[PDB]
Amino acid sequence: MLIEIHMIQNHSPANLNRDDLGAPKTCYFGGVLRSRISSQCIKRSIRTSNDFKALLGGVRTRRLADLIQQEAGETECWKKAQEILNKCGFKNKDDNTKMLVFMSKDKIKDLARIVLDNSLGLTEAAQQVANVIAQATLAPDIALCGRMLEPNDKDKDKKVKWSNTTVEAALQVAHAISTHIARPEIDYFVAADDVPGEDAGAGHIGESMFASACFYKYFSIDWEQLVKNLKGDTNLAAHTVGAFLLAAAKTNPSGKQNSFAAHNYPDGILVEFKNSPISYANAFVRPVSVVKESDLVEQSIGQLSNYVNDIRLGYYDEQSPVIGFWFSPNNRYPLGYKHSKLASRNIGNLNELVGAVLDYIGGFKWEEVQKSKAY
Amino acid sequence: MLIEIHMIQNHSPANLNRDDLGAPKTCYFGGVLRSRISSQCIKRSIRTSNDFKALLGGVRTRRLADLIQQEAGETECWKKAQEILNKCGFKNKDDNTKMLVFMSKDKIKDLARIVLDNSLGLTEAAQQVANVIAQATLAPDIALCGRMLEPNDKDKDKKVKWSNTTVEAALQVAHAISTHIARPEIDYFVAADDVPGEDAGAGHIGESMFASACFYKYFSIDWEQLVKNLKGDTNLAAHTVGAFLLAAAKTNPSGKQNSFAAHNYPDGILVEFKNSPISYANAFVRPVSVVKESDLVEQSIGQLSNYVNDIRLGYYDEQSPVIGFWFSPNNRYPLGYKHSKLASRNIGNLNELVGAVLDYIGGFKWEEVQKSK
Amino acid sequence: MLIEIHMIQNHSPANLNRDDLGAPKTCYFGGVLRSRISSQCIKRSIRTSNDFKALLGGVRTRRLADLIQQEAGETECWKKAQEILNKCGFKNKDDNTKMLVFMSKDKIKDLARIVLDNSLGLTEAAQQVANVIAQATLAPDIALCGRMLEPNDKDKDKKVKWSNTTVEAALQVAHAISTHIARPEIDYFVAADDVPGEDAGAGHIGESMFASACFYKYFSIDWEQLVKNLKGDTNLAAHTVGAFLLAAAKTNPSGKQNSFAAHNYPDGILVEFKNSPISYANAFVRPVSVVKESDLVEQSIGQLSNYVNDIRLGYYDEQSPVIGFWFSPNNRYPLGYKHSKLASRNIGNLNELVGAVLDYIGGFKWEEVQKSKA
Repeated sequence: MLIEIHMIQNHSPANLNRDDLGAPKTCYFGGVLRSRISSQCIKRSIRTSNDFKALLGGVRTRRLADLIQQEAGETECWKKAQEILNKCGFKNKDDNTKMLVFMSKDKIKDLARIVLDNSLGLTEAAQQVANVIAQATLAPDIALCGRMLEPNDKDKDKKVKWSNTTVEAALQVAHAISTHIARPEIDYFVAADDVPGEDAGAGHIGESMFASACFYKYFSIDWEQLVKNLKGDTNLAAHTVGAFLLAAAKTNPSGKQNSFAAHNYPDGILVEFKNSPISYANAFVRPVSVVKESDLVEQSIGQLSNYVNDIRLGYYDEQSPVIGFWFSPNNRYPLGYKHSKLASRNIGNLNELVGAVLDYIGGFKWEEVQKSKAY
Repeated sequence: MLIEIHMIQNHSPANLNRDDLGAPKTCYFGGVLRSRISSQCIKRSIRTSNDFKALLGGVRTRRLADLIQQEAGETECWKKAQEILNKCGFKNKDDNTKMLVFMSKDKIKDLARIVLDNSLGLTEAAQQVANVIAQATLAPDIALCGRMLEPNDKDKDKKVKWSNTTVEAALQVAHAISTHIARPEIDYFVAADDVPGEDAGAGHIGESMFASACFYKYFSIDWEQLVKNLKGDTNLAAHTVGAFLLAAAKTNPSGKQNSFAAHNYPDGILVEFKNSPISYANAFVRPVSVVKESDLVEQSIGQLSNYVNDIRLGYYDEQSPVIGFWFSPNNRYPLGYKHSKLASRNIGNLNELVGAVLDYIGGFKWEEVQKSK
Repeated sequence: MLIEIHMIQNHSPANLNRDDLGAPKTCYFGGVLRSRISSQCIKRSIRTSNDFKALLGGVRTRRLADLIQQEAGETECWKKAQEILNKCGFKNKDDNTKMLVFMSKDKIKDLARIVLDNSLGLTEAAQQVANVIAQATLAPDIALCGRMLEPNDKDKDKKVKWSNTTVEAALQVAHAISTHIARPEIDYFVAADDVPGEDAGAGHIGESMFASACFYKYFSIDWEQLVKNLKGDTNLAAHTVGAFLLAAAKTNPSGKQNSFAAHNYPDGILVEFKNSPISYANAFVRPVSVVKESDLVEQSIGQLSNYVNDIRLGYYDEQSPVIGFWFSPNNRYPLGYKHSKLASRNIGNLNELVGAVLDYIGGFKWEEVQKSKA
């Protein structure tokens, strides 16, 4: 079973993502220039969100020695921990490791205990550290995003063997493309010096780039793989799915948001359950041209509805029907009026939609999955 | 909890913001052109306003040497202060330090004056100046707009180390976007020679471009972040929030106002407190078209009311009810013609709105927070 | 502090302002078309007015050489003056100077003396002219409308220095916007040749444009900034404020007034003082529609009064009260007709209005301010 989240959301003039030169990210979809928000940016925004705070635990750092020292307390051993990691296969540059390590935060205590003892030697300590690190995949974010870890074989102890360090990713996120011709705008700014002086000019002259676009975002969650990655913790998987839905609905990339407060909520969310992943990005091969008698978001939702109906009637007509839930805020933008039956339900509340998804998944109340907390 | 201010404001034909070409700033929202005011323009108008004057601590200058020069001694500006600033990592070019330095106005300034004037030897005054600059952080405007500063490492000596200079901004300001399609108009002007000492000419002929629009404004002040940035001074943070709320309404951008006076106060302000920021800019993804039986402001407020009601009943109804206050001048424009009590209170005065906002902040009255600074 | 002037004027069918194509100026306010009179036209109408002639101590010119020659006398200093200006930072590549020097003061005799002084070098004479451009520091129109010139860098070698020239004007004038939907109309006219011919007779075919509108104007004078720009002299500032009020009350643009005489006077003037500028243009976001039992002027004034009441009751601060004077000819349109008095006092004649403004602003009177002849 796959959980497919299709989102149509319009943003205020902003620069959520940019490259080295500072311009908003762009893509060429359908032969025309579009506005792009990278999947990594949406993944980080969802991961570092209030709705996903409880299901954290995965830390991706090159400064593992600092964490080991902080957990161990006032016992020094930072240099010896760094050397243990060095023998394990993580060379340092100056003070941090040369490569990032993804690991559960609950095993920092195990690493600190393993480092702190004096009975263990150096090869044994490195082997134990590697064993602990490779087995720390219980965090929900590690389950969703995955992990790969290739230690430096050349700069590693000969008598240190690594177990399997990769975890399958249960979440697939596509780059957020725009539904129309994305035109960029240049903002001419100036920095003013408060001190009058004698120049009577400006502190700095520069060029800022921003763009506003209606974005189509696609998410895919593998329920069986998410359950397997958590070792059968079905309740934790349901909590992860619900909090992921709430986050993806309720948080935005934090890029230049102090000057571009683009905090717009999605105008329509389609949640569909199927055994194969289907992306409705081809609904917007034609860039949406705004007409006077309609609205850009309404036109995008109508095109999406037409493509969804075409896909349902031409690809998913079997003995197994596809059940999908359509969410709009207070049913502001429904699906196409020509069908009015594409979605199984038309929910007007985000919490109700989350509850419906959880109930359909395996039968799950939001309260009884939020109730799993440590205190 | 976040203090967010939504404003509907209609402006007279004016040029509040323009680019290097002189054209009023614009943007494409909803696929259609919109008149735009940059966020930094509103931020500086608030920062350089009379309601924010009591909390204006901070320079953001490239002439720190001139500020330190203000002592009686006049043999420490051109050589001494310039050398110490260069050794701190601030390159010099034409009696200015190239890049801006945001820093507290009075106290860290006279500390840097004391550091620069004799004693403590040489090659170490750069350390003291860097330490005082990187640690000030105590300013309502720095607490709101943030600070971010990396000195150039090529000129600075390797014996000087810089602490954390960046601070996290507690204020988010969105660009003001028109609720309708932009209508940029060209004004044709001439400049007339007073004395006819030659043939019957005119003088200078030019091009003036202006526009009139109804703007939707968005603000967001993080209360916990603002308190943290001010070293836990809750009274100073409350004063900052109240003064910002007053300024966002009572001051306008200071562009071509000598010829385009657009001193129109907003006809609708919506202040709601919430733990997550939501911007009601999608209320105007469909541009507002004026009908004969209404005006632009009322239609914009009605669309905003519809979007706000949709957000409230479509994103959270139980648990937190999202306390929100709606303000119009003498209740001139109600938030929609539907059933009332959509907002917690309807306030017809800006001072009572500030009082209610500060009361919800934790009960600090507007009278006694002015003594914080 | 700030002196705010709001007036409502109904104009007879005319073309007071026009663009390069001949059409009357228009603006899109509130989503609907409006008739517009540009702020610079109002500023010149006030500046070049009979009432504002005792303070016309300013001249904006490019032919400063002609003024220097006239002041000097029969002595020929035109070529020398143009050379001095060219090395001062006013280039001249043809028979026309491309810069509007707005010194405008009475200190042109000083410049003439510099040019005719046959004892100093041309570079230092240019420096003396340059550093006497800046210190005009006089004339009320400089204070109301400032300067910005900063010569050129393609000339004016670095051996010649310059001082600050900006004035930071103390007057803000808004564009006059109609309180209703603009109604642009077309006039059909011909040349009407004198001598008869065999045919009917038609000299030339053309189209003329005009409109009639009720205009709301906005003025704002910063008292402290106006005094600072004049380096004290509160009497001169009071005279300037009074003359500006009188001129704005009785002056109109001279655009096409020979054939479209529209010398109408305001139906009501609201003079109100506070510390921050307030514009009542949003009173007319909804255009004024014609009602059978009413007229355009009275409906416009009623809408203005409603918006002013809403603003006063919506932005009231106890420590800084906002008061104001309402004037209408012999109280033709009462502001507070029903039950209350929105304005502090209703004034029937303009002279007592200007007297109230003067004796509130500094306690001055309209009589003894005229003695400041120079």
